[PDB]
Amino acid sequence: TLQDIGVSAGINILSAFVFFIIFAVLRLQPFNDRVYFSKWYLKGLRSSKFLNWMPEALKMPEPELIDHAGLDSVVYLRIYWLGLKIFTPIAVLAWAVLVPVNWTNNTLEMAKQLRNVTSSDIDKLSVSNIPEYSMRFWTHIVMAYAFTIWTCYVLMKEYETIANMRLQFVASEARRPDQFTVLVRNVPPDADESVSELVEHFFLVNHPDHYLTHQVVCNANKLADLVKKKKKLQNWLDYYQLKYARNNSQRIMVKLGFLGLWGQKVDAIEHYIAEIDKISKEISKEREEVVNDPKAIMPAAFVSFKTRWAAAVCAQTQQTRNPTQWLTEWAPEPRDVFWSNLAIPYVSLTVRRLIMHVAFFFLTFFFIVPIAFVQSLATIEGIVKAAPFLKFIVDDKFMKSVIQGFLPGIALKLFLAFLPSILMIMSKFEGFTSISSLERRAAFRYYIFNLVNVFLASVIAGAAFEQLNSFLNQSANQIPKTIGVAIPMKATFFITYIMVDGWAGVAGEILMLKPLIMFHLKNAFLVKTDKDREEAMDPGSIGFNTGEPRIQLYFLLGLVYAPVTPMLLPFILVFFALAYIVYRHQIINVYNQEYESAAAFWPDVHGRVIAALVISQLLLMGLLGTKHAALAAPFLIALPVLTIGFHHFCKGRYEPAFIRYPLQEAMMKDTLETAREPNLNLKGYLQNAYVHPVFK
Amino acid sequence: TLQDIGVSAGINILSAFVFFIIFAVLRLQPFNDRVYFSKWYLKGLRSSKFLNWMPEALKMPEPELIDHAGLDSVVYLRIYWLGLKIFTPIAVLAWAVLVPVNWTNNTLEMAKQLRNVTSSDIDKLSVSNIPEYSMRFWTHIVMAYAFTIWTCYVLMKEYETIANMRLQFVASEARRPDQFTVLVRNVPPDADESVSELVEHFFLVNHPDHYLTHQVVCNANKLADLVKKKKKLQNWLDYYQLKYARNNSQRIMVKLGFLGLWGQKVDAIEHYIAEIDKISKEISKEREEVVNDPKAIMPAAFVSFKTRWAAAVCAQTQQTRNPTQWLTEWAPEPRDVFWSNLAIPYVSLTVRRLIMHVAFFFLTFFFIVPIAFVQSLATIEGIVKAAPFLKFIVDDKFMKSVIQGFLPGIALKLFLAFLPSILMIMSKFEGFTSISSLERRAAFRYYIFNLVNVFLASVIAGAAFEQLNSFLNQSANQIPKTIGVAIPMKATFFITYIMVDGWAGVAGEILMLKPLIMFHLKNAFLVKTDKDREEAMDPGSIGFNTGEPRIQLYFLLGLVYAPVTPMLLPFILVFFALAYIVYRHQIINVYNQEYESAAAFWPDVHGRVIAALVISQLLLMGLLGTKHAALAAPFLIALPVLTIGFHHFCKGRYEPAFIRYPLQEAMMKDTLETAREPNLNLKGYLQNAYVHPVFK
Repeated sequence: TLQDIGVSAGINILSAFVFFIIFAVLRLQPFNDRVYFSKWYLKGLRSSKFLNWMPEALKMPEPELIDHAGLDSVVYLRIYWLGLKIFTPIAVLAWAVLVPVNWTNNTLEMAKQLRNVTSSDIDKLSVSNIPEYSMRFWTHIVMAYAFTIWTCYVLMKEYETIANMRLQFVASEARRPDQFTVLVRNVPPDADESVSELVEHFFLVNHPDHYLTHQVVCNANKLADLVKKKKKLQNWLDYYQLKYARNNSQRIMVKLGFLGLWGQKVDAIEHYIAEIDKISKEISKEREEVVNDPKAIMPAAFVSFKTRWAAAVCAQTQQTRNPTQWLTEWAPEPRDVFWSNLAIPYVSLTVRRLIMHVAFFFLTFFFIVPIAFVQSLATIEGIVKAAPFLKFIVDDKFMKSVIQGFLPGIALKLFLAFLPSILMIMSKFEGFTSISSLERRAAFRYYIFNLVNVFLASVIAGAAFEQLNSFLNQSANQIPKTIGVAIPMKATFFITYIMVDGWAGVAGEILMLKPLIMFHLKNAFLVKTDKDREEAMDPGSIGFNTGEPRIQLYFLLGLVYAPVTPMLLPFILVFFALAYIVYRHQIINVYNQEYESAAAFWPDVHGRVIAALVISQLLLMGLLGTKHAALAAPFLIALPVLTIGFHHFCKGRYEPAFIRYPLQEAMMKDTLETAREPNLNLKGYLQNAYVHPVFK
Repeated sequence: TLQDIGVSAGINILSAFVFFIIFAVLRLQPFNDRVYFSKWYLKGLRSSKFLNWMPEALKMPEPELIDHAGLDSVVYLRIYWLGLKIFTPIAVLAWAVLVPVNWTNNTLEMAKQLRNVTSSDIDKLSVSNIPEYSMRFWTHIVMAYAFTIWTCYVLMKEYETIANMRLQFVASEARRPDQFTVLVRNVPPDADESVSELVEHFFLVNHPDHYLTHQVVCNANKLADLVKKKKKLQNWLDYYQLKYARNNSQRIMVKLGFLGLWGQKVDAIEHYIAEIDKISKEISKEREEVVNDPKAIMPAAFVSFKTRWAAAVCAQTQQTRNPTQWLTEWAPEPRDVFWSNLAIPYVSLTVRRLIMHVAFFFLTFFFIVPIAFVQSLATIEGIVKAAPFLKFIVDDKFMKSVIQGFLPGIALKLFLAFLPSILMIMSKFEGFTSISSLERRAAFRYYIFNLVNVFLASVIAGAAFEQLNSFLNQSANQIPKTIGVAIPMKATFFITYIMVDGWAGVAGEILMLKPLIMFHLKNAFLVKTDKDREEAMDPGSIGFNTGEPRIQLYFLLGLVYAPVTPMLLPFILVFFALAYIVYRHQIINVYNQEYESAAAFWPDVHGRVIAALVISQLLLMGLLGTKHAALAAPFLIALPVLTIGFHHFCKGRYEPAFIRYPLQEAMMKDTLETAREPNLNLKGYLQNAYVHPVFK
């Protein structure tokens, strides 16, 4: 009810203020400049009331921000702004029109008098309030068309602006050695010639006058694992030496701290010294073997040309008679390629794709179960017909509203908090050879997941657990009506879920608890010997993976509920306006960027918004049609066609700026480079990149 | 009924035998060698019981046929063979299984006793015969899966074989000047530089070391029209001079032979002599003006490179920042480009696309009307409840069956006989700049048209006009059952339609009446002066436009009715086995080929067969579901997913051989050419092509 939303708003605003106060206090501390200003030491420009950080984070213009942080960060900020642009006028129009319309009714009370268990006043501002009638449903349909038109226009304008930004950025970039290089990965085996000889012959004969050099990928996964283990064991050793120096009384370091009660054979500094020497010997032996092994060379290569023109030509064109051989794609940066998945033969790729599709389905089901549970939480208020657990409900009227709002949101947030990592593991199990593609794949998976589970499963479970009494004894001809009327109650639930997750999670994100705590532990109980802890800044990326599917889900909710129940929108607007400021400040100060794709993900964002638009229209059509309307279905079937047509137009006219490289731009860039730097030696600058850093 | 099919079979087999006898008699005549052996004078290898032409037309192997006729002709023959491969085992299995199953029933007679107006025994071998039950519907579903699996396997194998044929053919071709040339058509205007200067600068700077020459298209449509009119008027003049020489008695040649009763001012040889001189003067003046006009040069060009490698690179890659500027596509042959549509600015292209989509919709409706009429023909046998026109029905029992079979087929064939030309006009109104693309677009339009109109409209109209009595007085809950049961009656109609159209039309096609009659009139009443009537051989192409959508419709029917009513199939098999022989003979002897696309249309054929497969499965699902079945819908919803998945696999793995040119093949071809012909002068051989032949 409205009181539930009000108390949840009060508690979450208090939580946000507390978070901001804590953040200000921590930021003023001088021994924390190392953490809250990470992209000032990594960039190398620094060494060492309470809302004032908000207006000043808005001072740096985008022209300077693009050079400061990158392009992906600025395009992410533009997603947050796109939310405001789409939804503020839809919010204004939908409120000022539908709120007068849905309020003016009296017959629902008699309809709710029979056995309905709906709320009192929060559903009054929704479609379910009114019965079937001409003028009002006509206004709803007109509003649906207007909402789609405005959303599509804004998507078109923003998609043009992002295309211009990408094309202007790429053409004035640095000289990263990913512009001259493509990743040829299916090199067919041959008996009398090795991989390197085949790549040399093929790319010297069938692509001549422009081939400079090539590097073949090596399966050094074992060496990388050994190096990682040695590093971790050195961390343990250094921590234990610090422990010994702090308390030089006893060397008791028994390892009884793992499962199975194991950990005998007391494990002082000597054991790690011996283990470090052993692992170093094994590392040296393995490095020698892998350098001197033929089977360690996978069928793939990193071929580099003399001009970006030739590289674009080789990347955009099929290379041989067989479309599953000599596959060429734009090579990622050296600091981008996910080296661990370059050892996957190009059959296990599809095998793993199928396997992890199956895994995703099973995950979807096994998390439907907790969606059912969380909807059986405090939204269970209507179940009181049986009343076998009235004990906690009857304890108080106040906290019952407090539980009613807060607990479902926290339960769902905690339940899905560790899902982004599961999806990242799933994404990099099937192999993508670039952190950028891994992040985009995981974002797509998390979008599918939260769409299905969160939206559909939460709506279905909430209907089945609230209107349960209203169809327990009824017939099969009443189920559709219940499904039609159930949506606004899940609207009042999504109000609290958005409130908690969006507002509180964003405030917590700016507070930056995890990196701060990790830095202090790694600073106190770890090395603390010299100025060589600059590796302790690990602020991570913007986290496209964890952050973009969330805003896509918020787009989906805001579009679905804008005509159906235009009270969801103001909370969405507040979330966008707050997340934009917070994430802009974090882009400016914290948050290094691991990879630079130059806004290559915006096709995915636009496609997801279009899909959310189509879903919104289809549910509106189903709702109105189930609501005993006649002309609703003929009208709301044109919109899922006009939207697909407009998306196809945008695809055809603006997506090429994102998915393929114009040759004229390549030649212009090459000409400018050659004119400015005449004595540049490409081969020297270019041969030693792509060498799988463990080989150094 | 079965008697209707039998009498139609008798009459159509007699018609086919009569056609074949006439064809043999005409072929033995020596003054017709000029027509029945056209691709022996055009190829330049000739100068000057009754079924024996069938086995001998099967003697030439495909390796020699590909060099003889081309590749498109051989791939068309392979479509006819693909029909046999898909449908013979489906026919055998469906008969030997379902015919025992659907025959064994007794309860339909009581069901048909109430008021049903279905036939006696021809629907007994169909789905509608049996009521809802487990084992039989289970067998039908198993057969649906088996049919789809076999069809998909055969499509995959054939699509691989055609890809290999195309790749082997292209890589051993002649030196047509379409391998070195692409068609750049959106050259942006500039004030101080003409089109040719812009093309020179852009393709010399942004695509250098490989640019040879270029030709800009000129808007010489007016000159072409004048030349065509002059040629036609010369034909009239020559005919009238022959008339005067045959009868040198009076020069009366009054032109009273057109509409409006006009044609005074008697019009002897002198008037055409004066008109010919006038049109020649106007032609010369227009040629001078168009050569000396700046506005006659459209923004497009035919740019030609030095190696096929560079041309493939330029054709397969986006050329500039703006994806609607400098569009590059593989240039067609000089004897392929439809010169009349090279004067369309690249905005009117989409405008015309929309306009002719509207025209296609209106044509579809205005031919639904004659579909309703033709179904209100002899299949009207059930309407006798009202009996206001029993006069022709009661005239005889024999001819009533004869009309019952024959007349619907002839009516539908005559009604749609002039539709291919309407669709060709529609296709070339929107502009495609190549006879090949025009033919493929018209074939696609004719597929959509005959699918919608013929299949759906004929089925709906036949249901509404036959089972009319069975739902005139019934309620709205009986309509779905009538729709479910109506299909096999349209099966017995499609039996006769296929019989007439396929068998009789193919026999008539081999008879070659129209070209023969045109040749004799053009030989007798026209020039007959010297050996310069070799232009009188106009055998036309294989007519992909008119012939491929027909077989696509036959695929659709054969797949839809194979599980539903497995009596349609044998007639389809006979049609395929006959059309293959006839069209193979015609490929060998008659039928020059205007354009050589090297089997570039097979993606369209495969896509159409997949669409027909999906339609077959969806109608089976709807039929069984309407037929009071429980587990039918869950099973027949997986097939429209497995088919799309398999089609996507074939797309991804075999379509590149058809839609883009591998660079290694280009370089190999260039190397072989350079090694064999070292002194070749490309510029001389290549600059004068693409000059819009009227300029000569």
